[PDB]
Amino acid sequence: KEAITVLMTIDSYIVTGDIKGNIKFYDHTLSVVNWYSNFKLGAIRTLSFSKTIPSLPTEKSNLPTDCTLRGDLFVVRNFIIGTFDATVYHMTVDGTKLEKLFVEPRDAVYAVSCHPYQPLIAVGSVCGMIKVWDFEKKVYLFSRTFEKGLGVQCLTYNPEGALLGAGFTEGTVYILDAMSLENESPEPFKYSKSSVSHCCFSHDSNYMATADVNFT
Amino acid sequence: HLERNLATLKKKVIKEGELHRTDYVRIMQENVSLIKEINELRRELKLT
Repeated sequence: KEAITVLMTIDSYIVTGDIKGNIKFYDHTLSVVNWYSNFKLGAIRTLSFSKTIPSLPTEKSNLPTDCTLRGDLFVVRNFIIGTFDATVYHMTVDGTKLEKLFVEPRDAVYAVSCHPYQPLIAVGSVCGMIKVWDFEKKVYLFSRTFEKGLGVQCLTYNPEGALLGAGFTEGTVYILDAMSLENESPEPFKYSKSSVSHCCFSHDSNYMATADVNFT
Repeated sequence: HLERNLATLKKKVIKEGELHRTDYVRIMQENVSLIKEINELRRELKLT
């Protein structure tokens, strides 16, 4: 029933992947060989298979039950999966782990703020994500997923670096905890009613200001 | 006679073609149904 859009064929298997998180391998008869499904994974747009042709252990091994009348050993190449929502994963060929890699902003992008005394940089999307990196380490670290469907664009540190702040296209402003990205104010401040367009702190931590696209 | 025979023969032939197409697509529908049932059965083993 569900929408398919991926199709590639490996070493006399066919492989097919779906809008909603089910990936299937077939033999040229269109016979059914065991699938991968229902992980936190969907709309798989990137499939790819290893350069390495698999060497074949069998003395101890983890292979899934194929659906033949008997149901035999089954050893693909290694192969790569990735979603619509920009989520990148590698599978151990033996299935024992579905391992995810970097995970990245879904859609459109807006500019990042640096901590003034620490090698930390914060990135945010339009959608649902603000995340911080140590740009020396090149290491993905702390990040908080934001409430659904709010657009977000503006980001700031206070001059101490102790505070982080972000601006949201639907009339919405948060102050953030430069550690946990807790919503510092028990609710955010939602006084305006359209997109932010700037935010800044004073030299005094006590004061912060924003512009909105209504010229207010 | 010769003409009327030829014409009626051609008409018969045309309907023969109609029947041939009809049965051909009927068997294609059969093949579809079998393919579905194969998939169902192969899946059904998985749980056991």
